[PDB]
Amino acid sequence: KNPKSDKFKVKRFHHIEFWCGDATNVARRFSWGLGMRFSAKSDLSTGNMVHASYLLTSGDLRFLFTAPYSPSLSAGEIKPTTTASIPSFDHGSCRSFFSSHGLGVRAVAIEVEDAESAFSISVANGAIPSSPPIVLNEAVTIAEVKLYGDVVLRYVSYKAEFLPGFERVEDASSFPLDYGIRRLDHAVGNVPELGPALTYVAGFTGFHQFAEFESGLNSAVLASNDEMVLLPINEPVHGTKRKSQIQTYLEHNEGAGLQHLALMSEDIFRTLREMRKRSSIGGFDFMPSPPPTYYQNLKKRVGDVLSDDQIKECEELGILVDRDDQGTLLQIFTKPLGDRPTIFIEIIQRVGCMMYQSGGCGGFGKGNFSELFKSIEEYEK
Amino acid sequence: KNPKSDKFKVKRFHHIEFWCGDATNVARRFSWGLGMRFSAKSDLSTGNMVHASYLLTSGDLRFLFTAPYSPSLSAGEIKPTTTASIPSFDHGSCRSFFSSHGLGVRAVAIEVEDAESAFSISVANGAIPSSPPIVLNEAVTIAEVKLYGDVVLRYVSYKAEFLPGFERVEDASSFPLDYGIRRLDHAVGNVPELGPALTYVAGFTGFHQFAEFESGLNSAVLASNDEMVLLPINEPVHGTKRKSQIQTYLEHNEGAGLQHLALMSEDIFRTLREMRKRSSIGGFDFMPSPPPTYYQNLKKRVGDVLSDDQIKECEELGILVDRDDQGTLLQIFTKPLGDRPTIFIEIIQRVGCMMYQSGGCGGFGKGNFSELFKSIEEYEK
Ligand SMILES: O=C1CCCC(O)=C1C(=O)c1nc(Cl)c(Cl)c(NCc2ccc(Cl)cc2)c1Cl
Ligand SMILES: O=C1CCCC(O)=C1C(=O)c1nc(Cl)c(Cl)c(NCc2ccc(Cl)cc2)c1Cl
Ligand SMILES: [Co+2]
Ligand SMILES: [Co+2]
Repeated sequence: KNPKSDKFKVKRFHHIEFWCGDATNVARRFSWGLGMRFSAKSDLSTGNMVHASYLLTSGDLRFLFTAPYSPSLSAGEIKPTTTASIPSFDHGSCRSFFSSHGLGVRAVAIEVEDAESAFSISVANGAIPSSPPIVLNEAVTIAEVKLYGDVVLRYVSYKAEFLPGFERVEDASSFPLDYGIRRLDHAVGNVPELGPALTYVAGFTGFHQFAEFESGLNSAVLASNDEMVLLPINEPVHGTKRKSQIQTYLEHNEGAGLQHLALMSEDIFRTLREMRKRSSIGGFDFMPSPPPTYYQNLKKRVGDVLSDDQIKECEELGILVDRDDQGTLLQIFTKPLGDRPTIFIEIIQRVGCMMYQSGGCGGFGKGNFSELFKSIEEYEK
Repeated sequence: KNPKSDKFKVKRFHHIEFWCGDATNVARRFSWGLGMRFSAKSDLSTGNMVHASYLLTSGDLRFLFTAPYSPSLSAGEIKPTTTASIPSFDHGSCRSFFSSHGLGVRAVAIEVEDAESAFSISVANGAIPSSPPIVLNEAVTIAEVKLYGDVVLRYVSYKAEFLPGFERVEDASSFPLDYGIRRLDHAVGNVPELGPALTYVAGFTGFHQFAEFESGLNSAVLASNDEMVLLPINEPVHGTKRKSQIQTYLEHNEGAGLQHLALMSEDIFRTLREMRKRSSIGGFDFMPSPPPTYYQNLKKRVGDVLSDDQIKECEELGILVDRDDQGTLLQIFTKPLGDRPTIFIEIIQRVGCMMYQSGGCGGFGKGNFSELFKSIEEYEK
């Protein structure tokens, strides 16, 4: 059931912003590891004395990496005279965030019709304001409200190229890497208590619960009207034999925050071949593959969607497969992106639900919790 | 003149330690950019609840990348019960260093006969103590004194594998990259005042001035007995037309610190081909090449050391060449390693002074200051 209750007009995911200690090194690592091109910058070379910000793009996916300079470079500025291109940025907030949480997502940014209206309606409906609407060069409006922990939901609206004051990167510095990633599918938060987190976010957005369908967690998914903005949230389940990985996250992250970004690929086999080639030469590692038990049982579950060749190809690459009543989900998880066992990435591809493809086709992998387990009965095999 | 006045027995450079916000992303970037292998780790997976530390090696060169975890993970420990593998590490010092200076070198580590003696003799001769000698698993002794700014000179001595509590990285995670880099040749500091810095360091080490031979700086080089540990120091020259790049460093770094690491290659042409291939796909950028004027004048200066083919090969790769009275220096500089215009890397190869090659053969490039200038008379050509 989709009541289409959005309290303001939401379009799509726009960008994800990581707060870093050194934006250059994280951005270069991510560019090589994920096959994203350097597309825009805002830094000393563009007159920004406040923060260094580098944008990576792959298809529609935009990753922004930002770090503070010495405050001394901008100590004479005030907000009316700032050279920062992102006016919500604050040196102290960014250093506090990074020392508390380590490398991670500060902003989940969605494009909206009118960022000033979205902010006003959000706060009127319970959103905790984080940064008020500011109009950038009479062209772009940006506003921020708290989402969970120290993560903000960022509204961006365009009258009519990333943000004013960002410069397009020169082609010599912009190598056209591409491993097939095309857009952000969903962004997932970990919280101590799911109920209060859902009531808060659904309260100020009007996002509705996206329907799903005893290891670690309870979750629920909030969705915009066309279900293209998807925001799952997890809480830990305590008292289990194996300690909840949500609780481990909360401990190492110093509380709630963004757990994973799921990135849609136009060809998950090519994406995984390319990413795995680079795992040990600067890119990303992947979680341990499920046993061949798992793939020996995939024929009985998705043998009508994937050929015998394509399922064995899944086993080469360690890809997981799940199915709901509308479509099929191919998915795989990286190891944590940084020092702490906190944020990681999911690569996904969805098949089915063609009308364009409707959002969330195939779900989020809930059936794989039982199936992985089942599959680990190989120790008795 | 080499008075061989070392106040304690010094062997060679041992490692360089970077203090980072996220050690994983810097280490992976550096590994790919410089062709260094992941060789050892100390982190949560090895029981270290305090800091994440990753070691990269190429030949004899050792780069260590360290970042703090949340203090909460280790809040119950005391120094007698610490799980840190580097006992000098302190969360507050590391966060303070990184917020002040950005990504950069915290420790220049040299191997000595007896780290406890080196510490005691150093401090008896004016060294400011930073971390007292500590014996690690009755096998390794480590001690630290202040060098300049917040950089420490670290003494390491071995009774008889990097440090106790570090684990060798599994071969699957350890790809054998190698672009030809083999050892640290010299490590250079920038200070506001050269005189007091030299008197201090030469005062507690007994290092002697290594002989050299109006753009930016004055410098001098301190050297151990066999001149294999080489520590140049620069100060700005004020009142010039072009602002001193040493002063720019001091401003962006929030004071004195390490300016560059010079890494010896066994084949600088191969190293530069390999590094430049990767500049735009996650590796390192290089400073702008000198004009073809410069290479059109290299035949008259080093045409007896490099063939016409090898000099044109220098012009392809942007390599600089200098010569003193003992040998020839091939050198090239990266752009800054991180967000701030502070630390960068030099790649070098030295030819001559064979007896083994004596240290500092060919100097440090002082003649290239005049020659670059001269060469930029092409705007009138
Ligand atoms: O869990 C949910 C519920 C909310 C919706 C959502 O999108 C997801 C997933 O995407 C998902 N689904 C599956 Cl089936 C598994 Cl097994 C997952 N975690 C494995 C994993 C654990 C730790 C590390 Cl460090 C890396 C990987 C994840 Cl995170
Ligand atoms: O200067 C000294 C004197 C002390 C001994 C020493 O080892 C060096 C050099 O190695 C050196 N020699 C030369 Cl000839 C040049 Cl032009 C240099 N700087 C260019 C450069 C400037 C800014 C950035 Cl960001 C990158 C590069 C350097 Cl740093
Ligand atoms: Co997911
Ligand atoms: Co040098």
